[PDB]
Amino acid sequence: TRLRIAIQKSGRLSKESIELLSECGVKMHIHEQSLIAFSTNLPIDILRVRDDDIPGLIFDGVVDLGIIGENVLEENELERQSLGENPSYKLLKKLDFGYCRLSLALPQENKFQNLKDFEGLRIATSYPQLLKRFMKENGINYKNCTLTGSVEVAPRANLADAICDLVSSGATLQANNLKEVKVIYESRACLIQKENALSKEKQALVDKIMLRVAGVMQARESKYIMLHAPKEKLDKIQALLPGVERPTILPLAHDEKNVALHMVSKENLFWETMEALKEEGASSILVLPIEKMLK
Amino acid sequence: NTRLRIAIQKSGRLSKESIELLSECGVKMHIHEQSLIAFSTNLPIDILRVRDDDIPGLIFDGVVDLGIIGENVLEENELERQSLGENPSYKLLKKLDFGYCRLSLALPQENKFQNLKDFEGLRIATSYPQLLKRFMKENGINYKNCTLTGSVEVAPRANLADAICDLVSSGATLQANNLKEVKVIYESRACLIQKENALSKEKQALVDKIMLRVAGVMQARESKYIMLHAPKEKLDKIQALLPGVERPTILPLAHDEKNVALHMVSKENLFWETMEALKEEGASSILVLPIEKMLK
Amino acid sequence: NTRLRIAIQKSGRLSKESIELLSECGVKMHISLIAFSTNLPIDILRVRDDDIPGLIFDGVVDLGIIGENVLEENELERQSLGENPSYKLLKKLDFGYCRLSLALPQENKFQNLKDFEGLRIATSYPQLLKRFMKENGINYKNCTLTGSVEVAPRANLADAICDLVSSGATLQANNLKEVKVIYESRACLIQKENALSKEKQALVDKIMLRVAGVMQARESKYIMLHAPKEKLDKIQALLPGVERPTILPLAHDEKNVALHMVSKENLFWETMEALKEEGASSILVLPIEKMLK
Amino acid sequence: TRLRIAIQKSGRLSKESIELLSECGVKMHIHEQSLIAFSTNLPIDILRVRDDDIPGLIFDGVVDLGIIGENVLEENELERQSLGENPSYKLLKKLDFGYCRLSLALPQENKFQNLKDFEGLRIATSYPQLLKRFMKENGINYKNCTLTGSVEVAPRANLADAICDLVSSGATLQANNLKEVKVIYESRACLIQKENALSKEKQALVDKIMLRVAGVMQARESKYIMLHAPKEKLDKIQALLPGVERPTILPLAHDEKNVALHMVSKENLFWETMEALKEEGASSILVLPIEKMLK
Amino acid sequence: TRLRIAIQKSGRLSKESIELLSECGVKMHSLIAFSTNLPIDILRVRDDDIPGLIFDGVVDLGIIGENVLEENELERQSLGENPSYKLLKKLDFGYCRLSLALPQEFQNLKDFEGLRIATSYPQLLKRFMKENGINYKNCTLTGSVEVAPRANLADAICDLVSSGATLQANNLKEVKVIYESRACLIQKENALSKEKQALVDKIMLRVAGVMQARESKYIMLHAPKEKLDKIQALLPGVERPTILPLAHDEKNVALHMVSKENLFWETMEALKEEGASSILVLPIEKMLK
Amino acid sequence: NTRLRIAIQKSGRLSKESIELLSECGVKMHIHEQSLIAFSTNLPIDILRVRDDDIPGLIFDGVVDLGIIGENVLEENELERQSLGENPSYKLLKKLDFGYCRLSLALPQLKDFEGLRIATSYPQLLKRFMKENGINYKNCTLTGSVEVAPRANLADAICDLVSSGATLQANNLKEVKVIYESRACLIQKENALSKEKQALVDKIMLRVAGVMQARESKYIMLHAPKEKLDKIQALLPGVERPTILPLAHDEKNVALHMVSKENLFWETMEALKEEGASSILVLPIEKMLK
Ligand SMILES: Nc1ncnc2c1ncn2[C@@H]1O[C@H](COP(=O)(O)O)[C@@H](O)[C@H]1O
Ligand SMILES: Nc1ncnc2c1ncn2[C@@H]1O[C@H](COP(=O)(O)O)[C@@H](O)[C@H]1O
Ligand SMILES: Nc1ncnc2c1ncn2[C@@H]1O[C@H](COP(=O)(O)O)[C@@H](O)[C@H]1O
Ligand SMILES: Nc1ncnc2c1ncn2[C@@H]1O[C@H](COP(=O)(O)O)[C@@H](O)[C@H]1O
Ligand SMILES: Nc1ncnc2c1ncn2[C@@H]1O[C@H](COP(=O)(O)O)[C@@H](O)[C@H]1O
Ligand SMILES: Nc1ncnc2c1ncn2[C@@H]1O[C@H](COP(=O)(O)O)[C@@H](O)[C@H]1O
Ligand SMILES: N[C@@H](Cc1c[nH]c[nH+]1)C(=O)O
Ligand SMILES: N[C@@H](Cc1c[nH]c[nH+]1)C(=O)O
Ligand SMILES: N[C@@H](Cc1c[nH]c[nH+]1)C(=O)O
Ligand SMILES: N[C@@H](Cc1c[nH]c[nH+]1)C(=O)O
Ligand SMILES: N[C@@H](Cc1c[nH]c[nH+]1)C(=O)O
Ligand SMILES: N[C@@H](Cc1c[nH]c[nH+]1)C(=O)O
Ligand SMILES: [Mg+2]
Ligand SMILES: [Mg+2]
Ligand SMILES: [Mg+2]
Ligand SMILES: [Mg+2]
Ligand SMILES: [Mg+2]
Ligand SMILES: [Mg+2]
Ligand SMILES: [Mg+2]
Ligand SMILES: [Mg+2]
Ligand SMILES: [Mg+2]
Repeated sequence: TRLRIAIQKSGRLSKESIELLSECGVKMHIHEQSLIAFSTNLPIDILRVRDDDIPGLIFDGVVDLGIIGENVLEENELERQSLGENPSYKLLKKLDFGYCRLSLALPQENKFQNLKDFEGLRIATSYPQLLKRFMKENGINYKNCTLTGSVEVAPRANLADAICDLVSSGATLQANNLKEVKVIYESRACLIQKENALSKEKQALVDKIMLRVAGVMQARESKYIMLHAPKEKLDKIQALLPGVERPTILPLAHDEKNVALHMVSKENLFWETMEALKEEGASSILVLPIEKMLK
Repeated sequence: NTRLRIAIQKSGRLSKESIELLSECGVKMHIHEQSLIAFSTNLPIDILRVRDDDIPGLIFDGVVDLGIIGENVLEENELERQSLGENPSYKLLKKLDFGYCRLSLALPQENKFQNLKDFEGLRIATSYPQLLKRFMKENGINYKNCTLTGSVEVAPRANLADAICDLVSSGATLQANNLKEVKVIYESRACLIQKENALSKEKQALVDKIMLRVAGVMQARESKYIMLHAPKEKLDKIQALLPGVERPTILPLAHDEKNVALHMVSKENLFWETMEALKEEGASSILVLPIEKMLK
Repeated sequence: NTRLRIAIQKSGRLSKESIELLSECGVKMHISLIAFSTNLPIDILRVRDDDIPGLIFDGVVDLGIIGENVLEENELERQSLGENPSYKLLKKLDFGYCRLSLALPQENKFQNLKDFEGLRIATSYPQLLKRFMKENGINYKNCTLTGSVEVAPRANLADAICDLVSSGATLQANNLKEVKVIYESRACLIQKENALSKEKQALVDKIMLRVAGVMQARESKYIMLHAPKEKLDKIQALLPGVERPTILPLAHDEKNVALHMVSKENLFWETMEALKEEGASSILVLPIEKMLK
Repeated sequence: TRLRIAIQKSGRLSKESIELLSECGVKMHIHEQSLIAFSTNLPIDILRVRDDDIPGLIFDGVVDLGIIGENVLEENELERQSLGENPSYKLLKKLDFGYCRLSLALPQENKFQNLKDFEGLRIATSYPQLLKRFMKENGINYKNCTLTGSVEVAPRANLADAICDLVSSGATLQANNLKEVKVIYESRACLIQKENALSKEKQALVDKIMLRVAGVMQARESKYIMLHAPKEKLDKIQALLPGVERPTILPLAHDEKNVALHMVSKENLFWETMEALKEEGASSILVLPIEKMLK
Repeated sequence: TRLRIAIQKSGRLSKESIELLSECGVKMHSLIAFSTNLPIDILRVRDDDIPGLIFDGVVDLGIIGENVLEENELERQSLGENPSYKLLKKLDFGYCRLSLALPQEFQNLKDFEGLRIATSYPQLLKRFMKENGINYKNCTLTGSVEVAPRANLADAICDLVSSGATLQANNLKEVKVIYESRACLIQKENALSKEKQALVDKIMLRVAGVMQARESKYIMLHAPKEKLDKIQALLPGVERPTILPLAHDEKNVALHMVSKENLFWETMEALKEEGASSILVLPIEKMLK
Repeated sequence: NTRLRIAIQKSGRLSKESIELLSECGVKMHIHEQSLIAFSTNLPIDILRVRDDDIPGLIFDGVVDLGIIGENVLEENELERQSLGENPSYKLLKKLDFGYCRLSLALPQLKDFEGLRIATSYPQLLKRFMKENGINYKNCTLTGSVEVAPRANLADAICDLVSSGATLQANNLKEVKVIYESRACLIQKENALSKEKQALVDKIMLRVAGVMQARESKYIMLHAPKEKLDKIQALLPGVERPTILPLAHDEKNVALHMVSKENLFWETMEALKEEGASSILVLPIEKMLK
C-alpha cells in the first residue's frame, strides 16, 4: 500500500533520521510512544524500531527503506551469513551523521605494544560478529563477552579485561579510564532499501525523496555569502571566494564604483578567508543559510 | 489592565506553535515550564497560559484581549454557552496554519458501516459532546452520549461505548486501536481571536502591528527563495517552469556573458515537482533558501 | 592541556544560549560534564555558574561564559580574602540580561533606601549586596540563601530580598515589588590572565571573529522587494540598507526592479506600510546568521 | 464478565485507591501508561480514567464500582440534574483519604473579610455547580468564571476577583496571597456502585471486598501495644490503656511478679498516656502495626 | 574479594530483586553498587546478558527469569558450548507465560504453519515449533513485539504475557502457552571460596523465610473459652492456636493463629458466628518451619 | 511564628528519610514536589524545604526552630561563621540513624597531598584538617560533581563525601584518608522556645526515640518444648525475658515471644532449631520504649 521506512527508536541517530525525513518534505505528527506513524502529506509509513532489528526487516523485505548505522547493518549481515543465509539489500546513500569508530580499548594502566596484547583476554562488546571477524583475520585468540549496553564499565566491573565499542568524541572511554588502541571498523548512518523491486509508484517516491536527500547533504556545511567590494577588486575576491560556479555580480544604487558579490561557500572555508577578503576591500559581509543545494 | 493580554494553551503541540508564532511576531518572552503568567520583556504584552477548554470563555467574557485556540474548542464552547441561553461573541482575527485536525465518528474495524444510520442507538464516547450533539440532531440520529475527557480511543475496547467521535490528524491513533474513521463532522485549525468589546486605541494599535507580522508569517509558510544559474537563451523556458511571485530576478555572473543567475520565490513542493525539468533546460547550482515573512 | 578549555554553565537559559553560541561559532559537539568537540581541539566543561570565575582566576580553564553578576560577586569574595583575582574580558554578550534588585512585600511602604535600615535581607549575592549597602550607609542583616530567594519573606526568613529580575513575573508571583536596582548584568566571555600558547590564542582569535559576526547580525534581516524604478530614491530614503540598496533587473520588465537591503527587523516593520505606499510589492524577509563590517 | 472498577488516572487519590485495592487482596500490575488493567488473581478489571469522568460512567451503569472524591461526584450529579437527567448510584463507603474543603478565598487584605464581601464579584472555580448552589442558597449574586485548573492564579491573572477551590493544607492559598474565608463543601474519597443490580456473582465479590475495606478502615491509626508491668499494677495500667475490650495478660519466663500486657490503642491516645504508663511501672513498651481490625 | 550478584537493570523484576535483597539484610543505595553493610557487590545489567555472566563464572549469583536463562542456555548449546550453573531457588515473582498469539479473528497449532512469527525468544520458539513439527518464518524483534502484526512485520507473535492487558490492547488472542517462567536465583558452577559460600548460605536461609511468609498473617481474636474447638477447626494455626488469658476474665480468651490471608477472609464470618470478636490481622515478615 | 518551624533538605536521600521520620512521629503533611513551605494538617507545624547548605544559618540566626541536617554541613557552616567572627550556636537534640557518610581525601588510582590542588565542596572542613596535620595545599571550591575534577584537570585530588564508594570507583579514584564522619542530626535553635512549642518538641522527641530504638529490632515468636525454655532463653533472651504462652490442648510445648535485633536472630536461628524451636515468626516493631 504505502512506502514503509524503518528508523531507530532512540539515540541521536533517531533524532537526525526524523529531521532528515522532515527536510525531505515528509510531514508526520508523531507521539513520543507511537511506534507506527503515518505521514499526513505523503503515502509513507514510518516504523520506529530498535536499531538491531532494522537490518533483518530489510533483509526479509518486510519494510522498504531503513536508516541504520553501517556497523549495525554489517554486524547483522555477518550473523545471518554465519547461519548459512544470503542477506541482501541496496545501499542508497551513505549519510552525513551517525559517525563513529568501533575500537578495541584497554584500561589506561595496561601496557599496549601491539595486537598480541589482546591474546587470551576477555573482551566485552555489543558487536560480537564484527569483533570475531577482526580477531580471526589477525589470528588473535580471545574470550568473547557479549553485553548489550554499558560496555565501557566491563573492565572496572571485572566482567572483561578489555572492550570493543563505539567511539565518537572519546569522552566515554576517558570517563572510564580506557585508552582507544585499535580501530576495527568505521561507520556512519546509511539509507538502505530492500532487494526485491518495489512497485513503480513506490520506487518513484523513493526517487523523489533521494533527490531531496542529495539536496540536503550538498547544502549541509554551506552558506550563501554576500558582500560589497570595489569593481576593480572582482578578480582578487573571486580568487579567494570563488562560489560554486562563479560569483553573482549585482549593481548598487547610484554607485558605479562598487558592486555586491554573492558566492556559495563552505562556512569554515569562508571564515578562513574572511580577513583576506577585508584586506581586498570587502565590506558588509553577510552569511545566510542554504537549506538545499543541487549542483 | 495596562498591557495587552493574550491567552494561549498550556500544553500540546498547539501551545509550542503559539509561542513560536508570537516569537516570530517580535514578542520576546521567557516562559518557564511552570510560569502561568509571563510578561513580554520588549512589548507591553502579558501571556496567560491556560487549559485550552477555558480560553473561549475568557474571550467571551472579555477578561483577556486575544486568544489562540482550536476552532473545535472555540465552537464547542460557543455551543455550550448558547445552549444555556447566552450570546457569546468574539472577533475572528485569523485562521492560522497549524493545529489542523478532523473531528470524526469512528467504529471498531470489525463493525459493518453502510451509512450514518449504523450509529442509531449507539453509545458514542467523545470529548466534544456539543459538536457531536449538533451533528446527530441535524441528521436525526438517536444515540447515547458518553463524555470522556481523554483517551477517547480506548472507550470501545474498554466497553464504555460502541463508537467514538474524536480528533484525527494522521490517523495513527485510530489504527492503533483497531478503529475505522467513518464520517468527518468538523474540520479545525488554530485561530487567533479577540474579545468583542473595543480595546483602547493603544492596545488596538499593537494588535494591528502584530497582525501585519502574522500575515507575513502565514504568507511565507511553505515558500522558499530559489536561486539558480542558467544560459541566457533559456530564460523564457525557465520562467515558464518557475515564474516567481511576479517575475524572475535576473543577475549577472562574473566574466560571463552567456549565463545568468535567476531568482524566484516558489512554493517548495512546486519547486521539487519542476526541478528535473529545470535541469533539462540547463539550470545548475540550484539553491533553496528560507523565507521568514512575505508581504504581497 | 593539549586542547583549548572552555567552561560553561551546567544549567539555566544561560547554559542553552552558551551551547548555541559555540555551535554558531563552528564548534561541533554532542553534550556529560566534560565534552570534546569533534571538529576542533576544544574541550567544554559544564560546571555550576558560581564555580566558573574561580577556575578562570586560577588559570585552570582557558575561557568561560558567565554572568557579569556571578563574576563580580566572586571577584569581590576573593578580594575580601586578600587575593588579586584577574582575567581578560573578551566580550560582553547579548544574552543573560538581568537586574539584581532589592524588593519588598507589596504591602510594605517604600519611600527611601532608608526603609531597608535594619531589615533582614535574603540574597544569593551577599558580596554585591554588602558593597551596595556599605556605599549607601544602610545597616542590614544578611541572610544567604542559595535558591528560591523570592519565598524568604513569606517563609519569614527575611523582611526583604535582593535577587535577579528579568521579566518581573517571579516577583509578582510572590507579591513582591522591585524597589531599587543595584547591579545590571548580562553574559560575558572571559579568558584567564596567563598567556595562552600561540596555537590556543590563534583559535580564540578565530572564535572571536565569529562571535562578533553572530552579535552584529542579531535582529537584522535581509529584505527584498520589487518597486518601480522611478521610486528608487524614495524607497532608499525609507530603507537605506547597511550601505546602499542592491538593484536588480526583472525579467521582461523595464519599469520595475528588485531592491535588496539589510535592515534591523523592527525598523523594517515600522516602515513597511510607507514602502507599500511608495509602490513596493513582493516584500521578503530573510534571515542573516552573521554580519561583518 | 468481570467486575469493573473505575479509579482516578492521577493524583494522590489515584495512589491511595490502588493501595486500598491491593490491601483488599486485588493483585494487579498497572503500567504507567496502561488504561485498562486486569487483576491477575480475581475477576476484576480496573479502569484508570480522569476523575471528572468517573461519576458519569457510574451514573450510566457502564462500570460497576468507582472511587472518587465526593466533590467531583456531587458536582457531576448537579450538572446531570441540570440537564434533566436522574443520575443515581449507591454509596458503599466514605473512605479514609482524599480529604479537602471546597472554600471561597480572596486576596489577603489587612482587614477581616467575610461572605458578604463576595456580592457582585467574579469568582473563578472548577466546581461551578457546587458554587452556584451555595451562592443561591445564601442569596449572593456573583459572576461565574469556570477554569479547569490553576484556579489559585486567577486573581493575580486578573481573570476573577476571588476563587472557590479545594484546600487541604492551605499552602497553595498562602503561596498565592489568598485568604480562606468560607468553607462551602467538605469532601473525602468515596466508594460507589452503579444503581442497577449486579449479577449474584459480582455482588458477592463486592460484598467480600467491602468486608476487607471495613477491616482496613477500622485499623487505620490503631496499633498493637505490648508492655511489661508488675502484676500489682494491672488495674492502674488497664485504666490508662484499656484495649479494644480488655488487656491480654501473658506470663513471663521464671517471673511471678511481672506480666506482659497487650492492648490495641489508637496511636495518638497511646502517646498521650505513655508517660503515665511509665509512672505506673510499664517497661519495654512496643508499638506494632495492625493491618485490619474487625469488631 | 566480595560476593558478586547480577540483577536486572529495569522492569518489575529489577525492583522485586532489590526488595528481596533488602529483606535478606543487604543494605545498598549506578551500574555497580556496593552494599554498605555486607561484602557484596550488585551489578545491574540487561537481563539477556546475565546468564552468560553466570555461565562464564564472572559473577557469583544472578536473579533472572527462567525464560531468559533457558533462551541463553539454548543459544550457547546451539554454538557447541556446555553452559552450566546451580539453581538455588525458584522465586515467587516474575511470573509470565511465553505464548503464541494471533490477531483476534485458530483451531490448532497447524494454523501457525508457514506464518512469520515475531519474538524476542527465537531459541525457545524454535525448539517448540521443531518439537511440534510446525514450519514457520522467524522474525526477531528486541521489543514491542506486540505491534508486529499491526505493523505488518509478522502474522503472529510469541511473547510474554502476565495479565493479558497488552495482548488485548493490540487486538491479539493468546492461543498457546509454550513456556512458563518465574524469577530464579542462580549461582555459577565453579565452587566459591568458603567465605563467599558461607554468605550465600546465610542469604538463602533468609530467602526461605521471606518466601514462606508470603501471603501469611498473624491473626488475633477474642472468643469464649467454650468455643475454642469450633474456632480451632475453622482457623487451626500453623501448629495449634496460642491461648492467652484476658484481664479479670475467666469466660473468654485471646486466640492467636498464623493463617494465609485469603483463607482467613474466607472463614471470617464463620468465626464471628462462633463468637469471635476484636479480630486483628498483623503482618509476618519471615516464617521458618 | 504561631507554629513550630522545621527546616529539612529540599533533595537527596536525606530529604526522603527526613520526611519519613516526621511521618512516623505523627506529623501529617502533603509535600508536593514544588511546595517549599508545607503546613502539617494535624499539628501546628510548618515544614520548610531548603537547600542543605542554607539550613545551619537559619538555625544559627534563630529564624527556624528545628532542623534536620548532616553533621558535615552543620560543622562546615559553623566553621565558616566562626571564621567571620560570629559565635553560632544551637542545641543538638539527636544524632539520627541515616545520612551516614565519610568526608575523605581521594586521589587518582597523606604526605603526598603536599602542594596539591584539592577540589572540595567543604573547604572549611578540609582547611582545618590540613592545618592540623601541617600539610600545604591549594584549595579549589566546587559546588558539585567534585569527583570529576581530577579527570577535568581542575585539581590533583579531591575531598568529598563517600557512602558506598561507588562514585570514587566510577571515577578511578582511591579513598586515601577519612577526615570527617557524618550522619543526619536533629538540631534546635539556641534561644528558648515558647512553652507550647517546646512541649511539642518534647512530644516529637519521645517518638523519635521510639523509632530509633526499634530500628533493626523485630518481634520473634516460636514454639518450643517446655523443657527447652532455659536453653532457648539463653540463645534468645528478649529485651527483658521471654513471654511464655500456652498452646491449645498441649501441655508439652509453649509459644515463646522475644524482641531481638534481627541480625542477632539470624545468627542464632539454627541453634534455636537444634533446641527444638519451630514455626518461627519475625514480625515488625515500629517503636520501642525502655
Ligand atoms: N553511532 C552510534 N550508535 C550507537 N552508539 C553510539 C554511536 N556513537 C557513539 N555511541 C556511543 O555513545 C556514547 C558517546 O560516545 P563518545 O562521544 O565517544 O563518548 C558512547 O557510549 C558510545 O559508545
Ligand atoms: N488539535 C488537536 N487537539 C487536541 N488533540 C489532538 C489534536 N490533533 C490530534 N489530537 C489528538 O492526537 C491523536 C490523534 O492524532 P493522530 O494519531 O495523528 O490522528 C488523538 O489522541 C487526538 O485526540
Ligand atoms: N540571568 C539569570 N541568571 C540566573 N537566574 C535568573 C536570571 N534571570 C532571571 N533569573 C531568575 O529566573 C526567574 C525568572 O525571572 P523573571 O523573568 O524575573 O520571573 C527568577 O527566579 C530570577 O531570579
Ligand atoms: N482532593 C483533591 N482533589 C484535587 N485537588 C486537590 C485535592 N485536595 C487538594 N487539592 C489541590 O491540591 C493543591 C494542594 O492543596 P493544599 O494542601 O491546600 O496546598 C491545591 O491546588 C488544592 O486545590
Ligand atoms: N518477566 C518479564 N520480562 C519481560 N517482560 C515482561 C515480563 N512479564 C511481562 N512482561 C511484558 O510486560 C507487558 C505487560 O504484560 P501483561 O500484564 O500481559 O500486559 C507485556 O509487554 C509483557 O510482554
Ligand atoms: N549525606 C550526603 N550528602 C550529600 N551528598 C552525599 C551524601 N552521601 C553521599 N553523597 C554523595 O552521593 C554520591 C553517592 O555516594 P557513593 O554511595 O559513595 O557513591 C556521591 O557523589 C557522594 O558524594
Ligand atoms: N553565483 C554564486 C551564488 C549562486 C549559486 N547559485 C545561484 N547563485 C555561486 O556560484 O556560488
Ligand atoms: N523576482 C522574484 C524574486 C523576488 C520576490 N521579491 C523580491 N524578489 C519573484 O518575483 O519571485
Ligand atoms: N546592498 C544591501 C544588501 C547587502 C549588504 N551586503 C551585501 N548586500 C545593503 O547595503 O544593505
Ligand atoms: N486484648 C487486647 C488485644 C487484642 C484484641 N484482639 C486480640 N487481642 C485488646 O482488647 O485490645
Ligand atoms: N500458635 C499459633 C501462632 C504461632 C506460630 N508461631 C508462634 N506462634 C500457630 O500455630 O499458628
Ligand atoms: N517478653 C519479651 C517480648 C516483649 C517485650 N515487650 C513486651 N513483650 C521480651 O522481653 O523481649
Ligand atoms: Mg541481534
Ligand atoms: Mg468546558
Ligand atoms: Mg561561592
Ligand atoms: Mg530560583
Ligand atoms: Mg537576524
Ligand atoms: Mg465535566
Ligand atoms: Mg494545580
Ligand atoms: Mg542475547
Ligand atoms: Mg555556603
